Amino acid sequence: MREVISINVGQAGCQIGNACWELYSLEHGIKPDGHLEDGLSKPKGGEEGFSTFFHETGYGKFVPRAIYVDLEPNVIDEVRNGPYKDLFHPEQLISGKEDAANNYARGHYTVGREILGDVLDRIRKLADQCDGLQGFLFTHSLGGGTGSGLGSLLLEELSAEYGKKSKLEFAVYPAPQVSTSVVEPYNTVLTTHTTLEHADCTFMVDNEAIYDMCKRNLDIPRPSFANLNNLIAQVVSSVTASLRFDGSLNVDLNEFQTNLVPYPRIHFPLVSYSPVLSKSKAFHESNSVSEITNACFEPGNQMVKCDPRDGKYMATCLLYRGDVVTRDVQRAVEQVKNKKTVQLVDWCPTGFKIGICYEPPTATPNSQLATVDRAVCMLSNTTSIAEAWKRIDRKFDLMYAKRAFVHWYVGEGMEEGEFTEAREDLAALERDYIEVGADS
Amino acid sequence: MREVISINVGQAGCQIGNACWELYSLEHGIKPDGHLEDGLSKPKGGEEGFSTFFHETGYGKFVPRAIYVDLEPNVIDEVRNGPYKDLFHPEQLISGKEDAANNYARGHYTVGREILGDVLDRIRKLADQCDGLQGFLFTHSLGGGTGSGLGSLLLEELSAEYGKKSKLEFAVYPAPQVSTSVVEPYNTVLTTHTTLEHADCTFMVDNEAIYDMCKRNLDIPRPSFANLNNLIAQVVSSVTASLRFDGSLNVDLNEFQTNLVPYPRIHFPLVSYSPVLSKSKAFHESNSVSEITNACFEPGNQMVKCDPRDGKYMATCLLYRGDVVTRDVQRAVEQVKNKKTVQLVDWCPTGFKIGICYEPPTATPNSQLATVDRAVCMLSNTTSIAEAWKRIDRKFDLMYAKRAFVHWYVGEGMEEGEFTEAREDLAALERDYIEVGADS
Amino acid sequence: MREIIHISTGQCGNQIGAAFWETICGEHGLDFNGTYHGHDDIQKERLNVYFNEASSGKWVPRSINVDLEPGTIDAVRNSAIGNLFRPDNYIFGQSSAGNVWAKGHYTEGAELVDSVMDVIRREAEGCDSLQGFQITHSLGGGTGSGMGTLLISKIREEFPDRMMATFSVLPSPKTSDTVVEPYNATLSVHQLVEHSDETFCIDNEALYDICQRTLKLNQPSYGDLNNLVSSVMSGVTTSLRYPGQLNSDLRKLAVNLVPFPRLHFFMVGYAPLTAIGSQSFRSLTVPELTQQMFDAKNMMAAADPRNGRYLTVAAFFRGKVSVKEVEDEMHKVQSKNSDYFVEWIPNNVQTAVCSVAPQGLDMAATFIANSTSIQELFKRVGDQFSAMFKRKAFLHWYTSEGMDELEFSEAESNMNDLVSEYQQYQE
Repeated sequence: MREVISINVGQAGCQIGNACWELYSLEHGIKPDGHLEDGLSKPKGGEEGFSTFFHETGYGKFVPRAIYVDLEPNVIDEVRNGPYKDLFHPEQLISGKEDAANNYARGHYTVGREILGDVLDRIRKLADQCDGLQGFLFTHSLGGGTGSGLGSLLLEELSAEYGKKSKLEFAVYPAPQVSTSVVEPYNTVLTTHTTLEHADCTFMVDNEAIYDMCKRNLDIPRPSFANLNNLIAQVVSSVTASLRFDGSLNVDLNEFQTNLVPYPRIHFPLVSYSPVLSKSKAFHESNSVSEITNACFEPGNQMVKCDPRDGKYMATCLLYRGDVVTRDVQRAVEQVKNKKTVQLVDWCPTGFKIGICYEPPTATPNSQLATVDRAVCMLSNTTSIAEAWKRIDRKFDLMYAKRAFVHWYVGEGMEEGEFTEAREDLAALERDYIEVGADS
Repeated sequence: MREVISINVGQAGCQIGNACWELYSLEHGIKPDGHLEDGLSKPKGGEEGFSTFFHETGYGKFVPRAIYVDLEPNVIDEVRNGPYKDLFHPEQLISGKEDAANNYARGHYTVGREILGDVLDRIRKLADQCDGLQGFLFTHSLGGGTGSGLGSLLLEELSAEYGKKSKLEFAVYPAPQVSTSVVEPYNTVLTTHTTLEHADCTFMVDNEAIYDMCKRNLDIPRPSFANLNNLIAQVVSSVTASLRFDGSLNVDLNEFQTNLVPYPRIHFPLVSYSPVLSKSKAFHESNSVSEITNACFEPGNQMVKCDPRDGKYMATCLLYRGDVVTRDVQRAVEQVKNKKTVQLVDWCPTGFKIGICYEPPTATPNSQLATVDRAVCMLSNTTSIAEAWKRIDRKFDLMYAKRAFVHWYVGEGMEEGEFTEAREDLAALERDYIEVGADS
Repeated sequence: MREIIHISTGQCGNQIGAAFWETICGEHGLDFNGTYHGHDDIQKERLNVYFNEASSGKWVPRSINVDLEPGTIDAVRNSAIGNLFRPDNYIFGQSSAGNVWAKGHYTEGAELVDSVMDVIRREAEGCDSLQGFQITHSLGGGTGSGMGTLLISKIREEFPDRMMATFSVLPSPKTSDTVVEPYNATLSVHQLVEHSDETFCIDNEALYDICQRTLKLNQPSYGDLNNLVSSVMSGVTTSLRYPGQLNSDLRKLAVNLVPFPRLHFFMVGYAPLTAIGSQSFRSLTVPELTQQMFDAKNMMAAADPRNGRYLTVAAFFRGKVSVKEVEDEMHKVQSKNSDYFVEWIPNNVQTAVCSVAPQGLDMAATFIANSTSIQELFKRVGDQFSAMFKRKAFLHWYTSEGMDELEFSEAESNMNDLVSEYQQYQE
């Protein structure tokens, strides 16, 4: 109950991982090659953590404990020819050599599970290497079939092997406006059932919203995927805020599923990060936490193309970094309640989890986010993505009228029954989304 | 009860010997020609040992006490034209001049025993040269007929002359996947009976497993026989770990047959060496003894193409070099017992022989093995090679249906009765392998 | 136990032996005036196999060349390197064997062969480590088939512990230089099978095919073919005269490759088969040599390998080679070519490693194997007899000296027995 293992699947997941370990090296003072250069704190390991994500080598080196699994060797080569070679163990970089699809056509079938044995053996050896195990971090793209298929397969495998560890999945969802490839909705929904049956906490991120805030908040005319990776890297690394730094009231990973999820039911909270400003707008804004919370409530900063204020209230967590005052945040949340926001349920009935962290918020030099003395990361399991899955499901109905793909899907061994079961599972999930707020 | 005499038969055995004396010169500080250059320690002789393998010349020189017997003069010439000429006595290099087979066709028959008299006289003179005698070291290849035949003949001869000294045989077994020559299984099994009746402790080594670990652990695309010789040279020279260097709890050669072999029955323990890493992977691994033991339990590091975890438990010895902690190793072995490994027998019922050595582990500059602060050599008489002899015996049955060789074998003086007796001896050995674990 | 005495007989045998001599003197290095060129040590003790130290640091061959026509030695001593040959090595007479088997050794061929046997004896006590006997002759040629078998008979009589190596050239069943060429060939193999321990199948038409396929040779010349066969002959003993991982000897061939002394026919394959104009475009590696080895158009038997099956195959590799490449390729071929291997070895393989690289090349190998395709050639020759020789035309030339039909019937029974052995061991 000490270490967290992170696995990235797909090119997008690998880029996100690269960005996030670059940050981790940045705030914790590890040079882009490690050992050291030099150690900073007190507390960064020792005392623990680290080790929480970086293995503490006996020689004094710091080694990230991650497994790069992919069937496209280009990403592994790009990782290995850069400064990342000194951070990842050679045996942890599982480079694939078979390319027949990208990738869900064969990824979620017999083609992938003769390699999964080696992956499970390696992760078991890594778990035996460390003392204890707390949870897993997942970073895969639901657009790319590699991420969907391989990540889902690992999900059922590691839910079977332990079944007692927290499962955190940062899945990149396809843009609801347009899809880069047509098969992405299949790659998402044919694994949504496995996610429902084999996940504990899933985080939804949309590239369209990140691009929107880059165009608007960052004033960037041509946003890049690297900027998105860096932004979601801060989002991930602020969660994950009190687990590596001292705080007055630290937040535990189990606490999330104790308070946000009181049922064997919906466990898919939203995330939001704020303030979001450029280096040129830092000379005019010194706002308090109330406006930061208001920015979090904005649809554009929720990483979902929907209105979070049109939904119904659910238990939420507020995480604070830097210089914050409890009276100020209590006043802010009381004002938010006074403004008659999303309809409060009668089961909590009003629960605002407040997290305070001493460390100042940090920003990436590769990104245009200005360093701020206080930041808010808000987690809420709001039912406002229900219309998002409804739009995806309408797309599903219209492209399932002809079924458009069942030729290959049946030819490899599947049949329309699985698609119908996924359809009715999604319908049941939407109905539960409506009912959980309709009961109150 | 002080000196150990080593004899190498066959080209493979000669290469292994060359490598192992090169190492012995390396750690004990003898230059590739000897005298000295210079003496190191304190303890290396004096105080004793040495002399344990190197004769202590009155002039101050160090002379290995080995006998090179072979009927192919090319190996002897290769030894004599290199730096090995200053280490071996001219009369100890028995160069042969008769080539009619390679070599078991005539090696195990009247053709070899008119030269064995000179070999026995020379080894008797060498034994009279030194004070006392402890045991013998054998290095021969069961593939090459020279090794099989001549080594077996020496086995019965020196079991008859003394019958009270320990007999250690490092026999190179043919690869179970494919055989370099067809007659190698005969060269092995027609002497397996003599080995059973005239050996005390035999070590099994497979070239295929060494090549597998060179390709995987060493990341060597083209492994060489020299690398195999160096690896098994460290394996031999770490046995043979506390006999030449000081240790908190030294292990005696007789102790092996007192604890591992409690019967007049099976005395063929496996060996394994770990950690096995390259010079480029030494910047990421600082593991403890638990993972080293786990690597020892891996089938790939057992030098046998079988699963050692599928067998049944037998008394084992653990030898440790460098900086080790008894509490750590007790914790590691207790964890291994907790993981429900090979079924423990009720006769020991649980015996883990632990050996601690002060000297750090050593590696060959000619090999790509990185120097490590702690290493494990594990010896166990596990019954997991039973299916290996079963596969060899199935090969025997299929190529004995036509018998394929009995023309020459009978023409020189043998007959099918010897082959049938060897067949039933191997069957009885496999049955005993099953029964010794089936009794518990 | 390394020295080899090279016996030469027959019209084609003299040329093959001479070409082998130039290939040897070029591969180890020795000018014809007696100048040392070995580099440095291993090329000095190994030349005692073929040469003996004369006075003033001179090296001379130990080889008895015999032929009834004395015109070939004139094209040897005055031509390219044969000047080292001592004058006593020239044992020649007058004038020919008649290009037949009745006069080859039965009546007139047994006169000077006593002196040949005496000089073989004197070379025997002149030799210290006599190992094997190399003979090059023609199966259908009158001289080579004539006294070659009788020389084999004496060399068996006087050396019962020494094996014999034969490299007779088998005439093709479709080319007929003379009407009695297969007749002489079969009258020779009548005793060859009863007096030899191993032999190689050599066909000139296969050489022509490989020249027109890979070499693209425009001029049909026997010199290039002699060069190729001499390179193969040197390669089969580079393992013995140059140490490697596994040195191979002719007795090792008898033990491993030969299933029993009755069946000793082998087909020969060589690699690489490359010509000028393709040297700068290929990578010469072990796998490529392997696909050139099992290629159906590279052996010189010449028969069809993938319509039958192999009984045992061997590899004799030369040059700087790693142990892993050859064994990995052998796993590959045993995985993909498992159907044509016999199901009782079951791993048909014999490997040998040579240190020095071949002359004029980087990496090379020789192919020795046993298949069921030689019985097809045998039945072709038998059918040729059963067709042509039932008329008893021009057959009196042999019965005039005392030949009986019993010998021919016994030879037919022998070839039937060879076919049955080739079917035991089914195709």
